Amino acid sequence: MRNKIFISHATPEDDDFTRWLSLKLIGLGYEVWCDILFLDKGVDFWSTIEKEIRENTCKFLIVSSTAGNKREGVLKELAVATKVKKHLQDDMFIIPLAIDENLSYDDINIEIVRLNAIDFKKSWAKGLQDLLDAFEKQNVPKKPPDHSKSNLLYQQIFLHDKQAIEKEETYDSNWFPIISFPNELRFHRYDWRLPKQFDVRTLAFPAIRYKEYLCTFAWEYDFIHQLPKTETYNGQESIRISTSDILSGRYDTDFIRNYECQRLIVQLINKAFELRMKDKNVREYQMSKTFAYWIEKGKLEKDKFEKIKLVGKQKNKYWHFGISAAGKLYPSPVLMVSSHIIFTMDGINLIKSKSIQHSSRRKQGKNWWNDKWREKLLAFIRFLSDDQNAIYLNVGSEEKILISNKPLKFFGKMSYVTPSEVTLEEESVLADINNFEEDTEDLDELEDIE
Amino acid sequence: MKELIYIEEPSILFAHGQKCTDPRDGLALFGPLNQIYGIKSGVVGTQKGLQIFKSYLDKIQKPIYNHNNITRPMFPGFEAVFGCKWESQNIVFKEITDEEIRRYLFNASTHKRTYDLVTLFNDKIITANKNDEERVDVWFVIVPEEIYKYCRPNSVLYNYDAQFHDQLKARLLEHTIPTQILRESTLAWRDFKNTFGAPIRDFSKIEGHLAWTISTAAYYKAGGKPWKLGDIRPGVCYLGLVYKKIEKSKNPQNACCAAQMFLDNGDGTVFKGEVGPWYNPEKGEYHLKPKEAKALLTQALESYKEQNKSYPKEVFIHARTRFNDEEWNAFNEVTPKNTNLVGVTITKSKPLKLYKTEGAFPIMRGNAYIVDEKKAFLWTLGFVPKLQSTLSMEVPNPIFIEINKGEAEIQQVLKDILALTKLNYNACIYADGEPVTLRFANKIGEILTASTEIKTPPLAFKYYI
DNA sequence: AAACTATACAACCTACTACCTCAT
RNA sequence: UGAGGUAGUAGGUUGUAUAGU
Repeated sequence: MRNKIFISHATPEDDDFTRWLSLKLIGLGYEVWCDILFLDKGVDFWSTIEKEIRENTCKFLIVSSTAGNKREGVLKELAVATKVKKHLQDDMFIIPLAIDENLSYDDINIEIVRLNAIDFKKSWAKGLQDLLDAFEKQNVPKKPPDHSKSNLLYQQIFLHDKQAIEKEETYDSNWFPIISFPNELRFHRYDWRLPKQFDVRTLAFPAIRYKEYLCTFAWEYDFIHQLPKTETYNGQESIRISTSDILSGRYDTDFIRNYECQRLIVQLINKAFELRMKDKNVREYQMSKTFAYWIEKGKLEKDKFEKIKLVGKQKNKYWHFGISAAGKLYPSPVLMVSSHIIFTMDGINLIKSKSIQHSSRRKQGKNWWNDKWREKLLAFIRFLSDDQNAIYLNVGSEEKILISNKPLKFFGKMSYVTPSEVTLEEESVLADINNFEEDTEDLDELEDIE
Repeated sequence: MKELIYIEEPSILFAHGQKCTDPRDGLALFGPLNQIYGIKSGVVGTQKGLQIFKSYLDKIQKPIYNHNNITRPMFPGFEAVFGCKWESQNIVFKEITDEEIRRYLFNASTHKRTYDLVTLFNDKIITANKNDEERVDVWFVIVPEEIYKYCRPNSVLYNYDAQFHDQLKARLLEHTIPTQILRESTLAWRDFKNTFGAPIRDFSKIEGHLAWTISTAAYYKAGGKPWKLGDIRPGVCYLGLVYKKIEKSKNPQNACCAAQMFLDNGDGTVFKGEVGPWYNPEKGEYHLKPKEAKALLTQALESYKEQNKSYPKEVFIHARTRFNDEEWNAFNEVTPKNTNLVGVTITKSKPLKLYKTEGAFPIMRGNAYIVDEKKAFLWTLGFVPKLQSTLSMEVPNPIFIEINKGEAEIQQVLKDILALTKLNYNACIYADGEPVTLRFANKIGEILTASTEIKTPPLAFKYYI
């Protein structure tokens, strides 16, 4: 009795049709067996094919491949197939499969097309129904069709180094916690001691006008250098609000609600961050609703911070990594950071056109990857720190704010096996997919780039 | 030191009661849930589109591969992958000349030429569907590049959307006839290049994406259903509350909130929300006044009763805004006592980028960060073992889920959201970041309001993509 | 018919939101 | 795919031109 089906194909050139046809045949209720399902590495080839042809194989199937017709083992097993055809007189034993259209009638060897060949050069549906009706013509013993065990076979042979696994893995976010907040959020009631045309942003310390009061972290005598009439203001009128009440949310008065206090804290945090990192001599970029910043070329030694690339040269434009931050007080006293890259021609002035900036941002986006983003962000934040554990925010002459340099590292329960760098080239391939998917009025600025 | 929770990928059903975790692979192995007899498409426009479509049809009948099968899988063959009739013949072709196009190209109004050419397309296809006894399942649209460039609104020599596809599908949904728009450069990339020589539509090693997308879109517009959920509880339904803000210039916009009846199948018995004259575009509060609120809820309840023979046990509202008390009470006096309501919302403006310390592959798909019982983070885009790669760009951005009000476990709704992401149908992609209620919500709220000549939308969903 | 010091909104400052585009 | 670049209110802020007792 013989019921096995074998595919003779060139590895690894024709795993495609071999896999598809074998899985379709095993889903149709016919027992299939080939190299890419069973014959893994470390198993001898030709003796197994010899015994399966002499004992087990009912119909032999050979893929007419470019390189699989020249091996010694396939010739040996086709010789023993001719021997077993001479044994019990079955000249319809082998089946020629046409997949490579480059091979004509003469390129195939002496012992294949001397019998009829199944048509496979147009599509594969008529091919496998032709295989099915040949099976029915020769009355091969078959099992009723069921795709459950076919699905199980696909699950356990095609998802080995290929599915998810259980092992620990460490991650990190772009969130940076505030170590310590101001002790007192003090509302300074200056009444008439504020000029009408006073722009609040010009103050050296963060402040926000609120009704007649002034919401600020600074002391009563911190604005002397620009307000000569703050001598006359006594130190008892201004109310003090502890920030612990704001963070805990137990502060609720008719003057300022808890959410308004939290929003004021966030606003003062953003103003303090802007002024404090403007102090650190970092160049500016004009953003619509935020403020982008970049590191001037040559300020850093070797353009590396702890041997991490931060600013570099590509083609003709200089790329500068930079961050933008907005205070967020919902999940925890943290500070979220956005990841940007800012491009200059020479390192002094900006690009006049924003489309050039965006095209350069994308082009440098594909060139490096998430890991380089991580080191760039970590180097930028560590350069933004003067000490070894925090960045030194400025809100007053005697009170400061601390934000940790290290981000909030997280961790996950499961992870995956890590393959080689070819799949990063496949990520570049899907970047080409994104290139070839959508486009909209690209020609003008593309032709303007020269 | 808190942890991140992982959720397994859903297993979508396939032919003969089989479940796999990939739409491309699952279509390749087993096939669709239902088998169609065969479809007879038709082209419009010029004979150049007809011959390039015939060449692409002859090419897609042949199997086409990619650089590797690890990330983009095979295409065995249209008859071998779907079991439907598809040959070179029985395709209806119609002639559209360029003399009238050349004469109306010199008109000073771009919108006038757009109106006349779109009217030519529409009355031609209605005429073809009128006097011809032969039925056409999917009409195919091919447009030249001269009209595409010399007749743009911004090119230099308001309640209707300026984009051609939206108003085409709106005025065809008013006539309840399906069609699908392809630009000439989309599939004719063999001879479509630029003046330098490099193909802008680079499709050399990556023809499998075009193959799978075109085949799956044609089969879905054919009426067949490719895949279904594996594990689903009867009695639940997915109200994807569209809240696409309408931007018809200075016309009163107000609110055109639509909804999807994604109850058990991929189709959606959508009902068009009214123009809704309550308040103005300055209604950023984005809740629902009780009258139209219970009108939409009763329409959804009647749709579920007609499509499932029973009242729904629980209804999930999927929106993009925040919710308040009064709209919930308005929903509550028309929900039966044995039913429950939970409001989930999807937003993008909250940023959080998770990074990988060691390794060359980013944060995955299926991981999640929980803040409390009502608000959490979910990672749908990023790395995935199913393709051994990452679908997203650079570092994936998550979707911030907020249970606005209502009692629901965050894990169960997390599974619901990621299966709903795993139900993308317009293209044969793995899945997408936000749930397909939100992506298709942009679609239906952007095509539905594209015309003012419609009154009641058709119940079928195949006339939308 | 007329004295106090408010009316009784509704315009311009500002954080949470919320649109068509670029080029891969 | 998503990252800019744009205005909409966005919720409380301090000055327009009535009649309250």
